[PDB]
Amino acid sequence: SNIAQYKVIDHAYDVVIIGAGGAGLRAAMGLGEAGFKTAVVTKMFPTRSHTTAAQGGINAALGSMNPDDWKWHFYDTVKGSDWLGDQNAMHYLTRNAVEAVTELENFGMPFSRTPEGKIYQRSFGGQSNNYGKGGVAKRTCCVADRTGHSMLHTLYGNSLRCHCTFFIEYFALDLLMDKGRCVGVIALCLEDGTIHRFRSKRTIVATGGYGRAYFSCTTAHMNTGDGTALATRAGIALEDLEFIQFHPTGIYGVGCLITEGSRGEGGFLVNSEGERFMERYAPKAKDLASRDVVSRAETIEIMEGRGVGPEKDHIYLQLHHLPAEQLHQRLPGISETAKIFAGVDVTKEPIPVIPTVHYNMGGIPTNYKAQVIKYTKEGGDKIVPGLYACGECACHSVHGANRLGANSLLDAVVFGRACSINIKEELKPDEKIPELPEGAGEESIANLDAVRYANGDVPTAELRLTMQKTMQKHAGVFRRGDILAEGVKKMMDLFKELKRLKTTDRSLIWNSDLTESLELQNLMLNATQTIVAAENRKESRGAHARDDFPKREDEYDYSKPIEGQTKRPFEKHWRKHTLTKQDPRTGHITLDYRPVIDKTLDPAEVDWIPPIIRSY
Amino acid sequence: KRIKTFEIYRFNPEEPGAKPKLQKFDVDLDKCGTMVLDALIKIKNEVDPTLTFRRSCREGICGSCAMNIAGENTLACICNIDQNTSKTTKIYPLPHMFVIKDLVPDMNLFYAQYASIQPWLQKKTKINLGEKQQYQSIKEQEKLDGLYECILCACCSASCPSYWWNADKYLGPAVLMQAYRWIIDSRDDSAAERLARMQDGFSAFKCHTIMNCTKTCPKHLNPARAIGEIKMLLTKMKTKPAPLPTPANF
Amino acid sequence: EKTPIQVWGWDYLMRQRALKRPIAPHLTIYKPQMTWMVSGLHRVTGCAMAGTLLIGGVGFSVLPLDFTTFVEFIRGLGIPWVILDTFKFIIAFPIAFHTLNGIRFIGFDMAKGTDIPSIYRGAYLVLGLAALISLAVVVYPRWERHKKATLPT
Amino acid sequence: TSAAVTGAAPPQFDPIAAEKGFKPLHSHGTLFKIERYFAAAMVPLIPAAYFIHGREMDLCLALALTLHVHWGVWGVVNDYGRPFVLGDTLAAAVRVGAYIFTACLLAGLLYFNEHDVGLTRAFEMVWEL
Ligand SMILES: Cc1cc2nc3c(=O)[nH]c(=O)nc-3n(C[C@H](O)[C@H](O)[C@H](O)COP(=O)(O)OP(=O)(O)OC[C@H]3O[C@@H](n4cnc5c(N)ncnc54)[C@H](O)[C@@H]3O)c2cc1C
Ligand code: HEM
Ligand SMILES: O=C(NCc1ccc(Cl)cc1Cl)c1ccccc1C(F)(F)F
Ligand code: SF4
Ligand code: F3S
Ligand code: FES
Repeated sequence: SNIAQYKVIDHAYDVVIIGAGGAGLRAAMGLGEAGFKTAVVTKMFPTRSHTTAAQGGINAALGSMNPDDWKWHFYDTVKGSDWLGDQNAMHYLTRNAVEAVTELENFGMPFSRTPEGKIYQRSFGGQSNNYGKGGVAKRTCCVADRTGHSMLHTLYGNSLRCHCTFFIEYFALDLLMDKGRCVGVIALCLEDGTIHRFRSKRTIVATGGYGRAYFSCTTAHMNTGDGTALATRAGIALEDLEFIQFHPTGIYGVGCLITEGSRGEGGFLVNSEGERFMERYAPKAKDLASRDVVSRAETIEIMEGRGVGPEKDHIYLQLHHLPAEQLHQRLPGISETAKIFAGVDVTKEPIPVIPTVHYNMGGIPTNYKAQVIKYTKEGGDKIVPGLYACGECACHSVHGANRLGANSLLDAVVFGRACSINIKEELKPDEKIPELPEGAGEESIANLDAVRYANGDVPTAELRLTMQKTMQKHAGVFRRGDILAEGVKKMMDLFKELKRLKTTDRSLIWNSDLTESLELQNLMLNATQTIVAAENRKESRGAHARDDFPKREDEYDYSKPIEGQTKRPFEKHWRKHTLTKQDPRTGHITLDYRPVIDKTLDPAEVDWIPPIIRSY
Repeated sequence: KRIKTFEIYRFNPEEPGAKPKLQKFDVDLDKCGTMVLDALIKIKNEVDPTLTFRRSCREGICGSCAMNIAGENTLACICNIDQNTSKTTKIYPLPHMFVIKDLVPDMNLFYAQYASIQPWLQKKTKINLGEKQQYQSIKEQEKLDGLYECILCACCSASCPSYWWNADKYLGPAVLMQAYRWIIDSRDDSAAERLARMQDGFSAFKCHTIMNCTKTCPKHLNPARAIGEIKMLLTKMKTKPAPLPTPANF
Repeated sequence: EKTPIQVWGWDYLMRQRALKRPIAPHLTIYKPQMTWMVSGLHRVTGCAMAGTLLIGGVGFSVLPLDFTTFVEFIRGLGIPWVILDTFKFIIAFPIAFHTLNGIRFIGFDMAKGTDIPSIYRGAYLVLGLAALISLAVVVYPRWERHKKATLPT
Repeated sequence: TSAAVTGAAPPQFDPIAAEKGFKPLHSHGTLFKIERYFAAAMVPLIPAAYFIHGREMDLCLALALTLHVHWGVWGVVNDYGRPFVLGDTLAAAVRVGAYIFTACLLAGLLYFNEHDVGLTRAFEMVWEL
């Protein structure tokens, strides 16, 4: 606070939600239906949230197209995770999918329709009938090509009914902590420069991903991992940050997404030999193989000279063989995004695409109830009182080492809803709103003032560029110990260059320079923890692929028959979640590891799924 | 080197009794992306961090970057840069909106007006939420095509001269289309009460059929057609059809 | 009386007034188009006519001068036929265009022809016929007055 | 420092809470209908007035124009006569001026038809110049 005067404003709520995407708004609806005085803090108008950019669909075994079973969905969810996923949470996800997506419909979400009058479903990457033995599944419910747009707008519309009180364009600075409990949030009001402290019994972190750590991504400029940064500063270790989803088809030059649903409607990848190369890298599922396997397939084809376009550095996604009536009905949005950005009539020419950073299966560790946790190796999982997290910023972990397509919107709605269900049942009306500790959020304002008036010689836009550029080069699709370790070196030096930060805009009223710097600080905390976790991990599971450790290191060798082998001890194998404790001041990162939960929520309802070899 | 120049409206509300202004900025087209947002971002990062504007998605789906460019209301992230360097491109905020700073308008009447239509599905028989899907035929749901696409960006409202003078009473094309999006939804029962809210002379009838809304909409939608349709309904010249009956085997 | 949102909207405006905030440029900056220029013309022509009817009817009453001795005054200014017939065009057009465009706007009011191609054809179509009709109505009679100046019989 | 003061929630339009007491039926729909029918009805009347002349077309024109113009200026006044730019009472004054405008118009046309050449004739005399 040293230099300037800041107008602080106190607010009291039953629950504050940092976020207004799927997760954020679904949780507000639940809590406001359940009577609670809810506050939604979001740094941008909720409709601008990234959920709105989602395209392909949302998974649920509705069986509109053919018979289906949520257990078959559960299988694919677990196999998708390469057995890094907590199966209790993946149970909850899929068990509830039909209900959640049906609700979405009942809320007015205009799902595309089958002739029978039911919800249209398409095929998507990494899903199958019958516990991986039957054909290709069709669980992916959609509003054509804009499922995320339509879902978020429907959710938002319905959130104008729960008497939920929105704080729009408020930049969340930190969690308000009092002796290991979360009593609120502190944020900045862009409109007028005022600082806002929210007292609250509960606090739900629903902030989305950190795609802007990299140089090229499908994500928004607002995907800066603020929530995870918030958690790091609260003294909470983050989980599985090294697991970065590269989506196979992002438009070559510009990074805009072309949905996996374009493959699942019949489209396919083609290399410069005019060959449908996915028939080699995955004979069974071809173009619909899991996300990490396809992105690796493309990446090799580039590296072995089979790449397409002038520089032979991307590949083609061919759709023109499909009928123009299907393309306009199933894929109107990308049909247009391709025209604007690539200059491509998708009905005749193919789209130049290339793997692009997309999703973050890592995030804030929680139990299956979406309650944030710390982990000691003796005391195990210990919940953080008052704190929940959900959506992409969370790590339940329902995605483990590779997220299944159309499982995210689902994740956000399910666990967003789950928060309200859980708070309803654990929060009771005798308990009163916590009084803040003294000088609460004072360091948050200190940082604000410092960055606002930052006088250094490295300006905020250069630093972010070299962070993004670094992360792209070292912590890429294919990683190696020496490159990683050299990258960790560079990044830890960029963290130091943060003290030499220059800003220019000294205003408080809507200062996009100030916030973009705050965002950079946050981005550094995510990026640094991402790469040190990626360096230490000596194996190749899901989206994490080490060239110098190509095998997935489990407790057993699941390629050979299991019995007649001895269990490797926790410390030797790698089926375990990565935890990254970071001091936000020094930047130093300690590492720890947390067992993967293998039980389901109820063996009577469904049996767990023992690791096998992951082959699509 | 190819140097395009932009004339950008500026306003700083913190300066003592400040006035709006026009600021010229030169941009090398060969060190900048193809779209106008790219130019704004470059200028912000390489010249002037005080330059303030909304953005989020890079692909024209968020609606954050709505502003006035080359005279028309459009999205900066998908409007290409006019590469005729002898021309300057003028960039103003959404017309006739109160300006917080630079290209950032106050958007809360727009949003308030969006709330007032109750943009959520209503049914006269209370339904069990998780339990089953409502029936709607392909035909019936296709009536939403051209209506749900709306990203709620405000371009059309801020192009409407009726909404310029009477924003306080005329709901404007953006909200009016969305209102109609809940009226012709066959799963919605409250068609009657929705129309009831905009019965008066200003709410909808102050649409003077100017047609800027449909011309300028960057998502190629047509709100004039939807406002016209609401008028037909308000004058009893048309009714909403009855929901196609839900089959027995559903 | 007001709907609740209209009451909220007033309070919103008064708030914005209070915050000493500027209004983003509108007429001064918006690209002239066939959409809003034609509306502007439909109004201008509509209003101009009423104003002429008011300044006419109320004018020639309140003044000693009447319309016959007015026509004599301007006749006696001996001004060329090309200029007179222009003033007649200027008088016919407001009526022609407004009446034509009037029916176009009723179409819009019924959701008819609201797509941009139709909007633009309609705009041109109506400006056309109005000029054709205005010219027809000025020229044809003046052509008859030449068929009388120099004529057999 | 954080030695703050307690704050209120932002301005936010509760669409349900604004639904309790809002019955009133003031349907401007039927009026908007006849306004356009009347316009359509005037469509034939204009070329009719080109061909047929005299003191009764002068009278039909006088009436229908007066009525159609009354409805017109009313809207133009309601567009521009805004209380935000004029204050509440000057706005009311202008609204009243729309009625004064209609009433002088008719009186002015009645006078002109009754103590002068009349509308159609007056057009003839400029089209003879
Ligand atoms: C291009 C694209 C397409 C996709 N398509 C699909 C699909 O078809 N199907 C699918 O299942 N998944 C899809 N995904 C993944 C999925 O859409 C997202 O992961 C999901 O929507 C995230 O929801 P969320 O609520 O967790 O975060 P978001 O939807 O990103 O919302 C984040 C919220 O957090 C708020 N916030 C952030 N920082 C702060 C701060 N400091 N203070 C206050 N508020 C803050 C923001 O304002 C925002 O409201 C897609 C992702 C992308 C990038
Ligand atoms: C003969 C056929 C005519 C038709 C079909 C017609 C139609 C219309 C219509 C539809 C409007 C409403 C426009 C809106 O609200 O945006 C209107 C307005 C108006 N008309 Fe006419 N009209 C006709 C003749 C006339 C005449 C002869 C006058 C003579 C003074 C006139 C003066 C006006 C005025 C002043 C308005 C004011 C509203 C506005 O500018 O938008 N009209 N007319
Ligand atoms: O004001 C209108 N158009 C913009 C405009 C304003 C002033 C002038 Cl001088 C010219 C124009 Cl086009 C307008 C025109 C026809 C119908 C309705 C309007 C109004 F009132 F709604 F905006
Ligand atoms: S209609 Fe087109 S313009 Fe009007 S809001 Fe929806 S999108 Fe933006
Ligand atoms: S710009 Fe305005 S008046 Fe009506 S049709 Fe279009 S809304
Ligand atoms: S920034 Fe998303 S609409 Fe342009």
